[PDB]
Amino acid sequence: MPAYACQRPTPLTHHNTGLSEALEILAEAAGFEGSEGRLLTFCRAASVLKALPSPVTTLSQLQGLPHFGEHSSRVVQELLEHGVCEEVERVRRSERYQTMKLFTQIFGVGVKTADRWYREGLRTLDDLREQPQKLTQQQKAGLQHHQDLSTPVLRSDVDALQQVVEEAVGQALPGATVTLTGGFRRGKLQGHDVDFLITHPKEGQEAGLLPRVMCRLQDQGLILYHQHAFERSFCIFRLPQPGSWKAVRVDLVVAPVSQFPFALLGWTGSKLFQRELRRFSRKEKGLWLNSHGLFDPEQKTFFQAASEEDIFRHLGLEYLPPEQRNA
DNA sequence: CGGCGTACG
DNA sequence: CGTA
DNA sequence: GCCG
Ligand SMILES: Nc1ncnc2c1ncn2[C@H]1C[C@H](O)[C@@H](COP(=O)(O)NP(=O)(O)OP(=O)(O)O)O1
Ligand SMILES: [Cl-]
Ligand SMILES: [Cl-]
Ligand SMILES: [Mg+2]
Ligand SMILES: [Mg+2]
Ligand code: NA
Repeated sequence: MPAYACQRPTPLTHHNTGLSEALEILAEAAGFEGSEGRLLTFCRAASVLKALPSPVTTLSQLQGLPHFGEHSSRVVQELLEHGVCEEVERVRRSERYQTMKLFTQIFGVGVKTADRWYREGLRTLDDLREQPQKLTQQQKAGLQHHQDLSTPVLRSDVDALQQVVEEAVGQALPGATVTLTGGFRRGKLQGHDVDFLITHPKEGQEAGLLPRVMCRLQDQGLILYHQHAFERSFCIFRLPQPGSWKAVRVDLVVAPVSQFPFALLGWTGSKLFQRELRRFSRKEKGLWLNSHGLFDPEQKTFFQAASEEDIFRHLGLEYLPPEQRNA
């Protein structure tokens, strides 16, 4: 088992679901406390189990696995022995965990805002609604739409949204294309949002595109919320439903075609897969990776890529299709 | 011990 | 600060 | 919390 998640296939469904979910509770709780190092270790240990070919049944099967030391091994041991890990269950029922989870789930609220509200004594969404002077416009929209945004987006919803986006994109710039990214491209059947990447085959023609797209979607009455020159848009869309509609989060990103492979790779995720890939690039290969390119800081040159396959090759990694990037 | 991804709105 |  |  290699030490970086980008060195191994990770399928969406696997053989250690309960164990990985427990470790991910501890990771999440570490994040709520600002302990990014412990969050990473617990996330990485969970991802190792996702990559295994069969269930862990005995503690000895953790020997030699990367990111399993005393703490993660004890969590697994308790689950194998008793079906429950007391530390995990204490986190789950804690007022701190439940409230930080509730607040950070709001669009416009991160850990730092949630923690301040927590320290001020706030505990429920209605506590927040009562004191709207303390809310940004973004947070007001996130709170108004919270119930709909808590409902999974279905793969069956995505095709209708993509057609609507393509219509607006085609008027804004004929020839421009829309690619489905994020978790749906990794094979997820549900999501928290829909992520789309937009480009044009003629380098430079995509400049200034996203404002043109957004004002056309707004004119069609489809935009319940957006922040408005820009290249990323974090929107709330009106999605038709039988006899009604529901609010859905949609992310739009524009990239020039020269950067499209890097943007596709970055926006297809998973989040941990990309952090691990960028960590691998820099620490193992001395190259700096982001959603725009891959930089050699010694030659001061950028690596041209025409495909995701090119990028894996330039990093010395076996290619992984999106379905195997579910770290 | 230092390091832990890297951007844009 | 928020967001991907 | 774990790796190197
Ligand atoms: N902090 C981060 N660092 C690096 N890449 C990140 C990132 N956050 C997101 N990405 C990249 C990788 C992510 O896969 C992609 C989309 O971000 P989401 O839409 O927040 N997450 P997904 O679509 O995977 O699942 P779902 O929406 O169902 O929760 O952007
Ligand atoms: Cl930490
Ligand atoms: Cl980036
Ligand atoms: Mg998504
Ligand atoms: Mg998104
Ligand atoms: Na949030």
